[PDB]
Amino acid sequence: STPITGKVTAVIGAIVDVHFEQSELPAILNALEIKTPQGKLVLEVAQHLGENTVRTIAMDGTEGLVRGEKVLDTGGPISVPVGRETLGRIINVIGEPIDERGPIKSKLRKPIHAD
Amino acid sequence: PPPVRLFGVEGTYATALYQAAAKNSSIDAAFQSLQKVESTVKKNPKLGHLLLNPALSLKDRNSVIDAIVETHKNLDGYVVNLLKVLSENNRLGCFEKIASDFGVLNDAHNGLLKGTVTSAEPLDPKSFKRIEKALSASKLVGQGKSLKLENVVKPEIKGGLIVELGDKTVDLSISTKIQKLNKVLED
Amino acid sequence: KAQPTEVSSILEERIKGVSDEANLNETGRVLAVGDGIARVFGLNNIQAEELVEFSSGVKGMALNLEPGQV
Repeated sequence: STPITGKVTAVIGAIVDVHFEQSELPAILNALEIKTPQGKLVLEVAQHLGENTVRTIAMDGTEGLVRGEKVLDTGGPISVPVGRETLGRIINVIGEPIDERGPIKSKLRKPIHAD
Repeated sequence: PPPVRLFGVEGTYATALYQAAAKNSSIDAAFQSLQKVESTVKKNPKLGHLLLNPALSLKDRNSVIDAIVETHKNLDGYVVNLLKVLSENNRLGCFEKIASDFGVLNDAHNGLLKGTVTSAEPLDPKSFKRIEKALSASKLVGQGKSLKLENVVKPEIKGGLIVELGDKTVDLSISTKIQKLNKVLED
Repeated sequence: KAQPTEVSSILEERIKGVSDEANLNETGRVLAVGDGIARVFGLNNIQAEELVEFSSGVKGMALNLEPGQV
């Protein structure tokens, strides 16, 4: 499979612009990752400003972002684990658990944008 | 210290171009190449004009630029590079406007002080010639610089004539004089 | 003499995936979407409050017929 890469061309406070290459603009409400040396930072696609440029919302601390870091697509929306393995554990919005009780294993992953 | 300011309304691209080429002499060539690219846009009107649309791409604008320069190798030097910037800046649509403005700056460097002799009907040539001479035999033009001159037809005026150039004008026509006669006799 | 025809034949058929099934009498391109509004270039005959249909299958309606965009 191929990845979709993009450049971060504007960090305006807490909103991040990605300039992509052609035929790789993700649809609305599709997550994006960017690998800081601290952790991974999640972004959510909100608008298409034209010119293959997509304006996104942060999901964690948008400090430290150099311009032009290469964001990686993840195709679908933000995924959370479901099922009866999530019980009794503390999950944030991106799904990465923070009770320090290991990762959450489950057969399914789900989007947080359904009809 | 460049001549004839563009100032504001997108002639600054031309301004940059002018001053960047002013220090490297080659302006007439630049001007000629602008004439040639404007003509080869005009002499290929389907998608030479109608492919100056904002909805294309970054890449397709760049390849139109490449398609445009494919017709002629070594397009001057500076005006082939400026297009790339504009292609990347996507200000291509407001482009022949830049051609006209660079033309204005260029023929200002020549000193062609374009004028006008407005009327409500076109006139003989003898009047044209005598006025052009007068305008050339004038303070206005300091000589060493030319003097175009265009008669235009204006129905909104009732006749007469008005001379125009260097944001300096004289109107001895009919409409304004009727106006003034009326105003003074309408008390 | 031949290369103007070559440049025109390239240019009309480099964007032939864009310049055909086209010419904006009843088609357009989605220039910029966001917040449930798409500004679409083209559509040179569309009436105000006329139902457009997209290619992905969701319908829309046009309100601000503007010069450069719809």
